[PDB]
Amino acid sequence: AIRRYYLGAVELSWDYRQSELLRELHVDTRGPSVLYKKTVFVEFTDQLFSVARPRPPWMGLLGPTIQAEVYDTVVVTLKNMASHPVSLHAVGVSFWKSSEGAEYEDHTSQREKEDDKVLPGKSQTYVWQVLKENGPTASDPPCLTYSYLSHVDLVKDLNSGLIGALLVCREGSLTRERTQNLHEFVLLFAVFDEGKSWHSAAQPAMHTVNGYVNRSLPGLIGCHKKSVYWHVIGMGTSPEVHSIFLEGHTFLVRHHRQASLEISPLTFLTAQTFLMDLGQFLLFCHISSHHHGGMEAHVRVESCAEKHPKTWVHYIAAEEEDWDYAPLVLAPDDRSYKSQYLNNGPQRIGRKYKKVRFMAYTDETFKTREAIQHESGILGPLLYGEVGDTLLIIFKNQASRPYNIYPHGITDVRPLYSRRLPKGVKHLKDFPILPGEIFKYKWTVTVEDGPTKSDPRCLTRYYSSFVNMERDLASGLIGPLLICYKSDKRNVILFSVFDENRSWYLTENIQRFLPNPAGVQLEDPEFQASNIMHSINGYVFDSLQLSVCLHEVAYWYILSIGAQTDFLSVFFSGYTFKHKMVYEDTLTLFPFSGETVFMSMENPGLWILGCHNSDFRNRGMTALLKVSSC
Amino acid sequence: TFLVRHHRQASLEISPLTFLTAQTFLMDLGQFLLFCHISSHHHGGMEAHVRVESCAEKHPKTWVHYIAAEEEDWDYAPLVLAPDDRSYKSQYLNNGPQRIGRKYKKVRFMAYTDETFKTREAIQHESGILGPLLYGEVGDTLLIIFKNQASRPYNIYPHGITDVRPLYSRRLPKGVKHLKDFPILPGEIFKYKWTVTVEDGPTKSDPRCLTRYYSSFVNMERDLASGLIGPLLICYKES
Ligand SMILES: *[C@@H]1O[C@H](CO)[C@@H](O[C@@H]2O[C@H](CO)[C@@H](O[C@@H]3O[C@H](CO[C@H]4O[C@H](CO)[C@@H](O)[C@H](O)[C@@H]4O)[C@@H](O)[C@H](O[C@H]4O[C@H](CO)[C@@H](O)[C@H](O)[C@@H]4O)[C@@H]3O)[C@H](O)[C@H]2NC(C)=O)[C@H](O)[C@H]1NC(C)=O
Ligand SMILES: *[C@@H]1O[C@H](CO)[C@@H](O[C@@H]2O[C@H](CO)[C@@H](O[C@@H]3O[C@H](CO[C@H]4O[C@H](CO)[C@@H](O)[C@H](O)[C@@H]4O)[C@@H](O)[C@H](O[C@H]4O[C@H](CO)[C@@H](O)[C@H](O)[C@@H]4O)[C@@H]3O)[C@H](O)[C@H]2NC(C)=O)[C@H](O)[C@H]1NC(C)=O
Ligand SMILES: [Ca+2]
Ligand SMILES: [Zn+2]
Ligand SMILES: [Zn+2]
Repeated sequence: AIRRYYLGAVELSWDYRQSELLRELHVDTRGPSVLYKKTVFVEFTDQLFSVARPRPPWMGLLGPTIQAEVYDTVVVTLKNMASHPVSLHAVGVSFWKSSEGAEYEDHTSQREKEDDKVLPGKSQTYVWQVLKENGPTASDPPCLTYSYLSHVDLVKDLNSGLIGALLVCREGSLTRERTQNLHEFVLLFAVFDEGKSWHSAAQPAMHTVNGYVNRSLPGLIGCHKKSVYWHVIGMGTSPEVHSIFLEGHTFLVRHHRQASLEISPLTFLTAQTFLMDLGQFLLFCHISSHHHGGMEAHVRVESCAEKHPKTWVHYIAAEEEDWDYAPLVLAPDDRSYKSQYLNNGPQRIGRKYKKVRFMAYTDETFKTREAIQHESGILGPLLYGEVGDTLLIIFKNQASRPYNIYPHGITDVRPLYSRRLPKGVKHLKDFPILPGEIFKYKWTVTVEDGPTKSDPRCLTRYYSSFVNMERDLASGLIGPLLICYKSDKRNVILFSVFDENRSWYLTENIQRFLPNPAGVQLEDPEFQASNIMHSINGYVFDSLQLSVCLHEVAYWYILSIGAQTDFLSVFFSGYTFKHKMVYEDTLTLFPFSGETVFMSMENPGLWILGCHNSDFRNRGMTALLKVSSC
Repeated sequence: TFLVRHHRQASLEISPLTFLTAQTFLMDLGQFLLFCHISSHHHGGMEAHVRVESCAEKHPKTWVHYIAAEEEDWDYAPLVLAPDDRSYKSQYLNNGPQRIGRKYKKVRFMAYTDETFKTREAIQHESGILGPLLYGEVGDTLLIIFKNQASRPYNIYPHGITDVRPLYSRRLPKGVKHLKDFPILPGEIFKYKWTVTVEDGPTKSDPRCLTRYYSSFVNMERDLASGLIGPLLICYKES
């Protein structure tokens, strides 16, 4: 029907960590530091605006979360009690330009510019219509995730805290079904720039979930063997992206099995997550800045009241190896780029570096390697398993440091004979394997691990070493893993900036490749530039070269995994490929996320496999792909 | 499981002034019923909860069995050994005014050869009534393709193995707290993955194999009484 909401821009002091500075956002009737001045949306219950409704602890600075279903009119009343002017712009629903809330040259009456910018002390009704075409489209979820926000100075209004959730829903908002069994929650992945808010206009970038930083944020509880539905809003006033993982868990956005959850300002998702594991799981942003960290927040699950598989055996070894990214085929020059990065210089390792990597072997002897195929370059062996199959990973460490082999995207991994982790260890992916030793891993592919009838027949995933995620990956430990449903040359591409300055072996390479190992400046910022190899599979600059038969109708499992922090927009110079049931011609990949694009080779030149993000291209990140007939 | 003296024990056998030090090890978060299991539900105050909680700081075979719950006429005494009778024998095994006697119709577990359940694997005299011998060393997996074929909804679940999920999925079909009490219907088939882990197996100090059993659990009492029972060994690696 009709829906009345009373909001009110309230100024508050906020430290991003203590849910107790929320109580000040209540209302009348009648250390340790940091603390910033902010302003938020608070509900009220009267039009007198003397009755607050309490801020739920888990919402943080989020606004009161207005809901209406289709055909409902929404009446909302701002009251600007903040130092500054505010507004109330809705995304997702109909207005009339006086219940809009942004000012521009719209050739409208001066009272149709009261919505546009309300003033301190003042107040303003708004009227939003949920039209018949405002709603779910059937193939969407029962509710759509949107947002109101103050809209007089978008940079300041967002960074000050004026945002809240807004859910247009089908008919049957009120239907009721699973009383807090199926939990909905609002997750506002947002970067509040406390330096670019109405306050002090040298300050800091807060990377928050609902306004909390470091694993604060009470209240994210979920009933055990049931689903939880996240309503997702990204937010910021600069670009920035976030990869949002949940430990032990995959999401379900559209009707796809998302494992990454890829977000940017004003991304609006409804993701579903089935919970089948008691305990605590970390919801966090995987971008290697930890400046993009701080977006961490615990998620407790608790228990509330009321054609026959194959087993794949693998003998993988972490073993060290001279490796060069320009495999003595790249003719150099003397100017720069491919000469600073490659080309053994006086203060430059050049192009040959000591790496460690996963390698296949035929039996437990580890005394004969296996096939190779040089297309899949630095990569470890290719690991496959349809839903229902087990993977037996007999892993020997033949290198110096302790290393590891853990799957990303398999959930049910444990040692082969017992479910009991060893020694003092709390989780296998922390449990290091000392040089010389074997460990036997069992990777069990369940159904919630893989394709959903609506996404590919093979989800592209990686494995790697986790005793030191970042540096082990740098050092060369990475491998493709496919997780299919129920046949090809195979085709795996991995865009990997290999930050050799993190490589455990940089110390060895420094000695074994500079002529001045004695006198080396480890912080010459182009010396370290000389060691970021912007690599496709193994090789920088067109050293990689794919040969596919003309007409060979392919299948490309691509991944962006490496020192990267920016999303890689990625192309095949000549072709289009079939992605998520449509064709595209750019495939965007956030860090640590792989996609499967199905391609048919038919026009027949020699093209260029490359990113799109120019300043990566000019530092190597380029393959070749020649097609011709046969 | 309980570890006592140095043996994996499933129950604690106790009685007036019995004294033990048993230790157990907690891999699954949750709440589990500690309880005395004697058929006489009076024995049924001995029931306490234990909550477990996070705190602070050669190659293993896969065995495949096609098993059917299915009804048959069961004979308790198919061997002509009657005469001896100034001693009870008559009462339990004669027909007339109000004795079924000795041929009761029961339902058993019965091993078949494939998903078709149209042909039976090898029976064997001596184990009569009890379902097929289900072996499994530490590390192995048992695929229990189960098909019903009876006149009540039954089920098959092993006491002995911790890790018994459905095959393929790890999540249970309906508002099902537990695969143990979830029933199987018309002649539906369910496919289970029993995985024998170390903490199910013997302990150096006890035998190569240790003796367990499976049964329908939709109603433990009357199902087992109808005859849904069969043996499960759990053993160690390297007539
Ligand atoms: C959630 O957790 C993360 C990660 O731990 C925190 O991120 C840290 O951010 C702080 C800065 O905000 C850093 O750690 C601390 O930095 C302070 C110094 O850095 C700033 O300090 C002055 C303050 O005037 C600024 O002008 C200057 O430009 C710097 O930016 C210190 O106050 C801290 O104390 C240390 O300083 C000296 C050591 O010589 C001693 O007095 C102390 O012994 C102590 O060591 C500390 O260094 C750092 O950037 C981040 N930490 C890490 C590990 O990366 C978030 O702040 C946190 N969220 C909270 C707290 O809400
Ligand atoms: C823990 O467990 C359960 C709860 O889950 C409870 O068990 C039953 O509790 C009910 C009461 O809530 C009992 O029912 C009544 O018991 C009365 C006491 O007699 C008992 O004591 C003798 C002692 O030898 C037993 O042999 C006997 O069988 C009884 O168990 C009876 O007087 C009641 O009889 C009914 O029928 C007669 C016959 O016509 C009527 O005249 C009566 O008016 C009445 O209607 C009734 O049976 C039940 O017996 C309990 N079960 C058992 C197995 O004991 C526990 O109470 C609970 N709490 C504890 C143990 O503290
Ligand atoms: Ca307007
Ligand atoms: Zn981030
Ligand atoms: Zn008892």
